[PDB]
Amino acid sequence: QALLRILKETEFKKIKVLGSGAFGTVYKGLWIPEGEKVKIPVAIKELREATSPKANKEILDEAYVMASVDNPHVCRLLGICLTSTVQLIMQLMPFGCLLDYVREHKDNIGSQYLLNWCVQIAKGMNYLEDRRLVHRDLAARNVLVKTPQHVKITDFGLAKLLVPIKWMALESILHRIYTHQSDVWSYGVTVWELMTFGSKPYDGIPASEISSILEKGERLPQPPICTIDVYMIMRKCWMIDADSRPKFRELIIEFSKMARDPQRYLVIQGDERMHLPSPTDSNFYRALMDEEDMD
Amino acid sequence: ALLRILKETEFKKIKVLGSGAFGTVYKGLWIPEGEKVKIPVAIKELREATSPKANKEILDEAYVMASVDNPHVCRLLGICLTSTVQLIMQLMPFGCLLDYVREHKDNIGSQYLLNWCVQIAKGMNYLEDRRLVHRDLAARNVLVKTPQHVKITDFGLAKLLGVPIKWMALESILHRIYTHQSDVWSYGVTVWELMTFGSKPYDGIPASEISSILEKGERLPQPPICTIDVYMIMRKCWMIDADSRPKFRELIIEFSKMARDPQRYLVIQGDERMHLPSPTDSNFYRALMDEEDMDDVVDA
Ligand SMILES: Nc1ncnc2c1ncn2[C@@H]1O[C@H](COP(=O)(O)OP(=O)(O)NP(=O)(O)O)[C@@H](O)[C@H]1O
Ligand SMILES: Nc1ncnc2c1ncn2[C@@H]1O[C@H](COP(=O)(O)OP(=O)(O)NP(=O)(O)O)[C@@H](O)[C@H]1O
Ligand SMILES: O=C1c2ccccc2Nc2ccc(F)cc2N1Cc1ccccc1
Ligand SMILES: O=C1c2ccccc2Nc2ccc(F)cc2N1Cc1ccccc1
Ligand SMILES: [Mg+2]
Ligand SMILES: [Mg+2]
Repeated sequence: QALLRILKETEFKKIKVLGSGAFGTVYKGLWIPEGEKVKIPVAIKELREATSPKANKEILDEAYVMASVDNPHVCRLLGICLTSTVQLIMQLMPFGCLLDYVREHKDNIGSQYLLNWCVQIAKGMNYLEDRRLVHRDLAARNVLVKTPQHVKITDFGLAKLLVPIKWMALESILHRIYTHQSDVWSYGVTVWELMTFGSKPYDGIPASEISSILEKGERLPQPPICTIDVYMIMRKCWMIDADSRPKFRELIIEFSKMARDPQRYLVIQGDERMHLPSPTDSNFYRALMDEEDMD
Repeated sequence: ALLRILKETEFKKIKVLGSGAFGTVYKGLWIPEGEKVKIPVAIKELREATSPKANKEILDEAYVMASVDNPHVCRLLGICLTSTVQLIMQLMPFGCLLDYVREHKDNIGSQYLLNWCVQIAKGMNYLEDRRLVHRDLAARNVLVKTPQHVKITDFGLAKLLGVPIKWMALESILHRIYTHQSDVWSYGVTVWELMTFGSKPYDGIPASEISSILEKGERLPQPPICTIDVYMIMRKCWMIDADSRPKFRELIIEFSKMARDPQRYLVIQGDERMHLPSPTDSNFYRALMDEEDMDDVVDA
């Protein structure tokens, strides 16, 4: 509705490449409101290839859906520009994606942060399930860091408009089946990424051979910091039978309980020197970079 | 809790935005320790106060400014007392409302002007609830977060440290009395600034002559776009009897009433296309730079 803004190409500018994925390239950009002098930082995603205006109508229809999400842990699509190559606008996250964040702060991340991130990602996916929106490309690279205390899911629904083998449920690899329960499989891999501080899953195994090892019962290994309870949640996300996997609602509760006693469920060297920010640092971050309400 | 104490090594001044009577404001960057991000901030290096102040006294006063909670009042965010007194607040890329109205002279619709009057009155009424006297209210001390959302700034600076004769109530000029009712006078001048698109009040008249012309009953003239209804509000703000002036609570009500029929109370050429932004453009502004939501815009 009024949730998605249609932008003129003349009101924004690319200033820096942030990266590229399977579906396009993301830029740091500036929005210049017409008739104003200000330059507002934004993220711009230029799709991999140019689309006909017939295809644009379909891109537009789904863009309205993605612009309609309202949840503190889900990124909302903000605008679109229907140039020959479609350009999409969302809020710029200066901290980048959670995968890069955990790699940059490897070891230096306390159990309180890791478990809270699992809670927040589960909340965002539970919301998407409520909307009947299947992500299809959940991974640590598609969780953005708004502040170190507040992460948000991005890039949902993109994959079905326009293949991350090592994050997909077996049935998605074999039969192109994508459901909320196959998203749960990808959730488990995302948690594994966090708990290993950004390790590549199935490192050294060709993607063409992942489905065979999954059929034989092979799974991602137990991260060194994960207790039996944390790793069992992850293993349950990877059950062959999709209906045997946990619900995102169940995951919220499980990780919330664990986050109330983090040192019991993650064993991290020097965890006693790491910290969840002080109310002083929490208020400062919010006023500067995060004024949306959240738990 | 509310006021962050900063190390000088976690922020840097980048550019002067301007200076007033109380210090210099910079566009700056906050660099969280152990992080790689650089977050734009506003940094104000205060000049020296005319009275001696201990570090604790400065901190105690800063905490009061950090404790305000209202959508139309800027909150002090951080402080660094090593070098000079340096304060950190949110950077407003649109700048102050005075510069904004001058920059969009004759291009501003009645809904914007009247809603700004509502929002400033709301912020001042909150400050009055907290017993905080501004002493330096003016269009330059209303900041634009978005064109739809303005916020009062720089309250309390004048009493912490050491000029704005043309914005001060008569009792402030003559006897240095500063109250919430003298703030109402300055509010009246601020409204006059907006309605004249940023004209200098008493232009070409020395400040030494302001009290004389006020005592003789002369006031700032009626802005061309103002109906008498709006101009009467300004005149009431400038009554010699301080207790006779409107209360900020009354100003909220009156200007909110006018904003429900904006073209009835302001006469602006081409006013019909200068409406408040569409729900599409409001959501875009809010998501990008104003997640505080509460624009507080009463609409025709
Ligand atoms: N809103 C954003 N703010 C800041 N950085 C972003 C934003 N969106 C994406 N990025 C980054 O831009 C780069 C490109 O992301 P993207 O194009 O989605 O590829 P990807 O997420 O790594 N792989 P995939 O999404 O599965 O195709 C990544 O480094 C992201 O972390
Ligand atoms: N938070 C802010 N974000 C952006 N610009 C700001 C901010 N605070 C102040 N400024 C601007 O920085 C300049 C310096 O402001 P300031 O030092 O308060 O002088 P002044 O407000 O014009 N006069 P006065 O406050 O009465 O002494 C002005 O151009 C302001 O508009
Ligand atoms: O590409 C997309 C995107 C495009 C079309 C349909 C769904 C999509 N999924 C999505 C969901 C929420 C969000 F907030 C951003 C996206 N994005 C990523 C994006 C968009 C603009 C700028 C940078 C990145
Ligand atoms: O100086 C001050 C300020 C300093 C001391 C006491 C009161 C003060 N009043 C005030 C109130 C709210 C606000 F949000 C900012 C201020 N400011 C202005 C400022 C601070 C940091 C950077 C730029 C400008
Ligand atoms: Mg992505
Ligand atoms: Mg000022």
